[PDB]
Amino acid sequence: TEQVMFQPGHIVRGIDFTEDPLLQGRLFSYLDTQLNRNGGPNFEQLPINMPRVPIHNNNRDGAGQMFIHRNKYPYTPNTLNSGYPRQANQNAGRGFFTAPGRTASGALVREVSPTFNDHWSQPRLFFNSLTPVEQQFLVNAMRFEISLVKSEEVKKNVLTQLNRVSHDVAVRVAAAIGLGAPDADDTYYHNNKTAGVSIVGSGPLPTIKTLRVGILATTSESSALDQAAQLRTRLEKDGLVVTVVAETLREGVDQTYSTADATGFDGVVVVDGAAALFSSPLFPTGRPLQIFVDAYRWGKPVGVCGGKSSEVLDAADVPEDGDGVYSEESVDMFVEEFEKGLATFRFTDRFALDS
Amino acid sequence: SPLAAYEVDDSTGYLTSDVGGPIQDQTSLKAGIRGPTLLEDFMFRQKIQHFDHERVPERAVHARGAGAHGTFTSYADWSNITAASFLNATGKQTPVFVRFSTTAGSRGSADTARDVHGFATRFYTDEGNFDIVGNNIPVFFIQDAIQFPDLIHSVKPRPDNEIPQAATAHDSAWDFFSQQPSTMHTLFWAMSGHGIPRSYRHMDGFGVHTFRFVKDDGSSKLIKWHFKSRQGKASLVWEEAQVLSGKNADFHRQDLWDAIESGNGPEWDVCVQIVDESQAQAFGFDLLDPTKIIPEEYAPLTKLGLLKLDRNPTNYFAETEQVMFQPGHIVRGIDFTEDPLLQGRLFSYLDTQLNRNGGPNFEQLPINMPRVPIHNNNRDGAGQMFIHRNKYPYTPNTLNSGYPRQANQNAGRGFFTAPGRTASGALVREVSPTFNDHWSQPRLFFNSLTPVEQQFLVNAMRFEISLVKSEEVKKNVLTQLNRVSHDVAVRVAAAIGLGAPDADDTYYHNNKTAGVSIVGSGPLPTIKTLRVGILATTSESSALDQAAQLRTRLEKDGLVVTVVAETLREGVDQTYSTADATGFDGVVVVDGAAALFASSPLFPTGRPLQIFVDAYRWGKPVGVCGEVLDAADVPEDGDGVYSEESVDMFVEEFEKGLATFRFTDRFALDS
Amino acid sequence: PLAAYEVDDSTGYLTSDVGGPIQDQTSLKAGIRGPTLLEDFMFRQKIQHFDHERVPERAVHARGAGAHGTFTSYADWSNITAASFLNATGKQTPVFVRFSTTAGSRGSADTARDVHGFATRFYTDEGNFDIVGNNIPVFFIQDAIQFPDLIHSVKPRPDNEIPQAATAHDSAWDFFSQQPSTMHTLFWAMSGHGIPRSYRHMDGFGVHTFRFVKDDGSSKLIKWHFKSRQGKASLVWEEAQVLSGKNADFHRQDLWDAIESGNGPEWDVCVQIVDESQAQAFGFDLLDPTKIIPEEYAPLTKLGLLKLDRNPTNYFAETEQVMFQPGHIVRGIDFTEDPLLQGRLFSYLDTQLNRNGGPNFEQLPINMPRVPIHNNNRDGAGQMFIHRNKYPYTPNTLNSGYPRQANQNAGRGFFTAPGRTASGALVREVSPTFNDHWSQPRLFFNSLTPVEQQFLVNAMRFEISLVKSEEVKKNVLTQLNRVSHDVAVRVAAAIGLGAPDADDTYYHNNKTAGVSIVGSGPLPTIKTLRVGILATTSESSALDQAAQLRTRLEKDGLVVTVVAETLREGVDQTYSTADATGFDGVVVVDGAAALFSSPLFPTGRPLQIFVDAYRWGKPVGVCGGKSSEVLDAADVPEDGDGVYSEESVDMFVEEFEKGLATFRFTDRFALDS
Ligand code: HDD
Ligand code: HDD
Ligand SMILES: [Ca+2]
Ligand SMILES: [Ca+2]
Ligand SMILES: [Ca+2]
Ligand SMILES: [Ca+2]
Ligand SMILES: [Ca+2]
Ligand SMILES: [Ca+2]
Repeated sequence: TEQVMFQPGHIVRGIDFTEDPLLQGRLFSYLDTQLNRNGGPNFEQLPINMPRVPIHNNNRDGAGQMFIHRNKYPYTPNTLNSGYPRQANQNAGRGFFTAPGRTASGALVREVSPTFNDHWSQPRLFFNSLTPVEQQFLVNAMRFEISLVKSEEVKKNVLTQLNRVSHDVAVRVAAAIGLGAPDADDTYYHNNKTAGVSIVGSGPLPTIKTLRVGILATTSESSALDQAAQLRTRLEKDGLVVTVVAETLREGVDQTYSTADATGFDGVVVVDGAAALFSSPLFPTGRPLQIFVDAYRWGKPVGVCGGKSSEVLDAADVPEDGDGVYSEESVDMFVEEFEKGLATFRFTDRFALDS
Repeated sequence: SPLAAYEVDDSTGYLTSDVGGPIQDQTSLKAGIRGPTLLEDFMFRQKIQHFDHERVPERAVHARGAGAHGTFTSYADWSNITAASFLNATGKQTPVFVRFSTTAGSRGSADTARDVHGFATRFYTDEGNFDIVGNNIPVFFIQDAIQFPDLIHSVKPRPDNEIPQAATAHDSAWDFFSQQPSTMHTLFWAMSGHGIPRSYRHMDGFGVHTFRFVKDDGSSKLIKWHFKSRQGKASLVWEEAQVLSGKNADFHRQDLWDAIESGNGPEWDVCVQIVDESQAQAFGFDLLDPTKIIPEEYAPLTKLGLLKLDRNPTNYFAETEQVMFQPGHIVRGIDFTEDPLLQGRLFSYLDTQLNRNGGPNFEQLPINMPRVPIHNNNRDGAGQMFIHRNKYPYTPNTLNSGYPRQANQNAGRGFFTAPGRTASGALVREVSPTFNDHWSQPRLFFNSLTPVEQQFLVNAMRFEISLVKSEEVKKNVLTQLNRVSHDVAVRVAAAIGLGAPDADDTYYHNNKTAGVSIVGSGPLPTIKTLRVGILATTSESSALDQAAQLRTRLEKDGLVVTVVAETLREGVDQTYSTADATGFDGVVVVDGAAALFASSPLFPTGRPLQIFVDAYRWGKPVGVCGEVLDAADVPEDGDGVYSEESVDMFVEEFEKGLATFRFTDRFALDS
Repeated sequence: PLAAYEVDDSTGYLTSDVGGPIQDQTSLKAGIRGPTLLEDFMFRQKIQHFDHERVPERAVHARGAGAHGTFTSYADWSNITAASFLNATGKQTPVFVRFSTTAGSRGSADTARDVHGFATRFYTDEGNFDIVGNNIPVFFIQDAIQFPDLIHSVKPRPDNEIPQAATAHDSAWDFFSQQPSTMHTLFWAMSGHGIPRSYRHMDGFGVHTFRFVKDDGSSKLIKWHFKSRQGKASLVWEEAQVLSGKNADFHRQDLWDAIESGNGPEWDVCVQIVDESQAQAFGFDLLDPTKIIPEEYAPLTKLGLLKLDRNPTNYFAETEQVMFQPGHIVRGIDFTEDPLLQGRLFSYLDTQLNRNGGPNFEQLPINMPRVPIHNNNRDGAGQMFIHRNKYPYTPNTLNSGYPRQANQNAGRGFFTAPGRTASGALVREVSPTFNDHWSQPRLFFNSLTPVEQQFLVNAMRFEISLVKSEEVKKNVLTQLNRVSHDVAVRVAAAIGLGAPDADDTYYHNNKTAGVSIVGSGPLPTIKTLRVGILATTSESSALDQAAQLRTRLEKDGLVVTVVAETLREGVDQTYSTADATGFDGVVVVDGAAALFSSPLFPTGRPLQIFVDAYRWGKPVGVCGGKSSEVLDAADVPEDGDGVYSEESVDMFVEEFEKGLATFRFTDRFALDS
């Protein structure tokens, strides 16, 4: 991993570049920068960088040279090595070749093409294509970052640009930073949308295998560990990664509350045998409940398995009828419902919207 | 062998990038047929980036040198004197790589500079790589490694103008020698024919330092390494070496390359002098002092095994340029001594490879790899070529079951420090008083040379010191030379028009030692590979006839024969224009060519005669086969001058001349 | 000039690099005969430094030497270029120049046969401007992508790394014969231009066509020619070979000494100027770096004077570390679409990463500009600057928009010539306008004198006779034959092959001025030329004669060496260290006639110095009146051109100095019939 040295210049017959001026300059950078990383010119000889076919060329020497070349006439044209290696091109040896229809014409210029000039219509196309809660998240990310910018001039300049994409975005961001948005400039505004760029609107996940389920349990109650064990069996059958959490480790418990956090799980289930937990020298005050509350606040499916849910759900201020909130006595029924919630992935109804 | 696995064959196939994509590399990609080159031309940039980065720093010393592969074969099971595995059975073979070199010149400097020469040998043993990084001279200039940059700055070019290349013939070098009297012993060696050996194959190798051989029972003895040439000892003469430097800067590397290709790979007996620990100061000097030899009269040589070089490298850069020797590459059964020069070398050779390689994984280069598995917790670093499977690379561990396990005297055939070694006393930056005699051994050496050999050494000093500008440095030089020998100080002073200081007999003596003289070492034990230049003409069918008959008689005896004429044709190897006496160990004129020795657009005026005269002047066997001796002012009754009409009689005499190698009666001596 | 970076060590106690006073002569040991301690930081810092002194040699032109100087403009050149260093009569700009061979490594000999570098940095008031040129005005190849092929072929064979600093081997001649573009440069390299007498006696050429660009945007096509004020002069091959052994440092020593003696070398910096419309008007393509513009079509314009007059203080820091780039360009100059130049622009920025080990190589003193730097380049290994601006991005408001963009209309920016265009397909194809590889090599050959043509034939005979492959030798003859049938026959004769039948497609009888060395007339100055006076200590009168001659010769700025058997007052060198390659002329004092055996020098040495000097074409003579003993022993005719015999010291010197200006007496060399 550390030594792999990628290059867009690693191209093969059948593919070619275009005159995108960002691409064009990348071709230079990635060959040059490996000299810095490797400290020498033979970086293509590192195992991870070697090809899976023979190499025939007249590159020689350099620090770290791992090959012993037999050909003592490494120049072209030669007769003393019978003209080998042979030149490869479109018509011989499956050579790389530049697409032969490509041309250039005109002055040699350090000028930007005016065809590149619209910087704002596509940002607006993207923004239009997000769902309402998704738009809020994006606005909230800009509110977070721009609020940390100390320069009032920079913040003003940021609103001028945002406003060219969307007046509404500029207004909503402006609100968090106590500035006024500039007046609407509609040159690049439009209502068009495009498919396939929204995350929130891309539907339930097509698989839940590998998703993480934290089962919050206790060692106080033999019944809580038995519930956790039955739940584990039923959930592992479906390829979910189960972590049972309790105050201390023992057979069948994976993690202590001291080390557990909601960020470690895609869904959180409390076994009702553990209801009393929801102070110890064994974990920070309020840790078990905090894991559940965090999971709920962040949009994750959450539930209580065993039949008695109101004590846990009330302590967490989580409504029993909420979408992505589950309560069943039946392990089988619980898992069926909960797995739908894992595919939904995020319950976006739990997030406030600008009015 | 790690080397075979890394060989790359390019005798067939289409050109590819370094990642296997077929490409071309002859024309840049351009915007139009007369347009500017495009940045998107990855074929151009990958090829030119490689070229731009081909060079690595040359070695800080011994930058000029050449290498070969071979084998070392043990003569015996040496368990009685060392635990070393490569020496533990009669007939045991270990692959070797040797690099020979000069010391001061940069990597493109001439082979035939006057200098100390390196002789570095790696044994790829079955218990790890073992290097003996030696020189052709058994003693070194300085007594403490911390002084190495002082010595080297002083002999390398002056740092304002970088003049002169590959030469001690300048003020700074003689200033250092004259201020630092430890230098005298090596200076005397370097000013003798040992400074200008005939080839890498005609010199010995020495470890220089006292080392230890350590047995499995923990006991130790003190040793010196001496690699003894089976080709014999031979030198150039200085005027010849100077011309050779210009005519063929590659003379020694070519000589070695050719000897191997012709099935005449050079051989050395690897030997040691072995003495007891109790004898560290028994011989009148301290065995920790790298400026002293053990005279062979006090400790004879034991022959351990045969070193033979018999395969040239495939890629000089990959193998010769990249080989990274270290005296730290040591194996169980060998230990260090407290020689302060050796002690500091241990640090320098591990560090300097970082400069050369540009990263820490230099031991992974094929030429540096061992021939046994590597098990350790060294990780990462630029240019990491391994993928380690052990994800717990720390000791002590349980998560990898405690592997790799520690090796030591009693486990895993570990290296161990000789357990009889101790240290005692204050922590000091002081020189031992036992190191103080800087002059008796230089005198011993000088006493052991033949009279004309002594004359050559005097003349080398006369040559160099006459090029020192500073009158003060020259006077300081004579002061030191005088402490070795009043006669040397007098004779050198005569050349520079200064007066030698009065005799100071503190360190004068008349003792001699065997095995250090080149001239005195007798005729060469073999003449195979030696070079005979036959000077012929195309203007005579007789001349090319006589040449061809000689060629048959000389070639079946293993000699390398070059027939020289005005222009090339069948049977002619070299034109007069490219020929020079430095190219031959003996020169023969066929009498059918006599008119050439009396102008041509095909070679410089007087070239044929000059070859013959130079060869004579430089002491080589010379002869006419069939006025040539008159034209050359060469006495027909001179030793090593041959004149016969019989082809077989000429060759028999001439080949005795080749064994004698140099006819030293042709050189004037001081009265 | 770089005074600000100098470190003086003429006084003081030894310190570490962090200024702690220390010693550095004895290691710290556990006991007087004990092992060395790891805690000895004095030892480790000194040895670590030494262990890391070396840097990679340049990939080409590794062997070279440099000096500082000044360029002075002769006019305000505003009417043809916006270049600031050229904008006023007498305007001065500091320079640094490095001269070099091309193929050999560090330590190889100065007097190898090779193309030579002549790289000049102008530290101008609008940025560093480098002209990275050679002593030969044409290059071997037509596209930069071929450079590694050319260089691999001429450098040592990569199995054994033989031979050093030489094109005399199979691979080089294989390449030349398979790549016929190489013919023009090859003919230059095989002439005396491959073995110049010194860096001061050769010219410098930019090789490529460049552009001069006026402030109004208009451009003209130019070629740079730096014309030596010392004259042109070469060695003879046989002399070059001996000198390579006797003094590998000959060119660097010559330059160093000329500067120290107040004889710093000079060149007129010139250009040929032509219109954009004349790119294909001269019967070849100006984008083709294998072609010259004959001076009969475009005369030289003298822009200013380049004089080198100060030697470096530290060779490594200054000469070894100087990192030239043709991308060091200034407003008023632009590139052309020469495909060899085009690729160079990439190579010289990249290769300094290898040499320097990191990206801040422009910070080394020798590479720094003499104006302020304002940019957003940051960090990198060895960063010496402490940048104040904490907003190094454009566009910014937080640093008020600085640094400001510079361009044609603001801030005296560099700008690409605005009349330049490109058209057509993206192609890896060679222009057919580049296809004539042979007519200009013939033009060059035709322009040499007869003995000069012989010398070039003899260089080829020498090198090609060392090529082992009979297929390569035949292919070589094929190519030489396309330039000249006569060249091919004469070369063939030495290698015992037959030349192929004449192929007259490219044959012609045109000549051009200014390329011949032999034909360039006597040297305009003899200052710095070397005269060896061969004398003896046997006769106090020979020393007297030598002293008199010295006084008379030194008065005219010649460097005089008196040689005798042994050193004493008045004697500079002994016979043992003397050689004819050390002198431009040789005089024997007639009191020393007897020397023409000793333990003090090799047999025949005094005579050999004289005979060598004669056979290599140098002025030689005997001063005093008794000359026949010496001249007869040397087989030198008393009536020979360049052979002097006079009793009168004054008269001897007058005649001898005319001979030093003639420099070489070419009538001593045999010619093919
Ligand atoms: C403390 C510094 C120091 C000292 C005192 C010595 N050397 Fe050393 N030597 C080096 C520091 C060094 C080095 C800088 O580390 C080199 C440069 C390249 C390398 O691998 O190590 C080296 C290279 C080197 C080579 C070249 C190996 C090769 O061919 O690649 C030989 C033969 C020697 N040395 C031999 C000796 C001998 C016989 C010494 C005295 C007994 C000696 N050196 C003292
Ligand atoms: C595309 C590769 C390439 C090509 C086609 C050339 N060169 Fe170059 N040259 C280099 C790649 C290079 C280099 C590898 O980048 C060097 C090595 C060290 C350096 O700084 O640049 C260099 C060094 C170098 C030096 C040494 C500068 C110094 O003293 O430090 C000179 C004088 C030249 N070159 C001159 C030329 C001329 C007159 C050329 C043809 C017109 C030429 N080069 C073509
Ligand atoms: Ca000096
Ligand atoms: Ca000798
Ligand atoms: Ca590095
Ligand atoms: Ca070759
Ligand atoms: Ca000439
Ligand atoms: Ca521009």
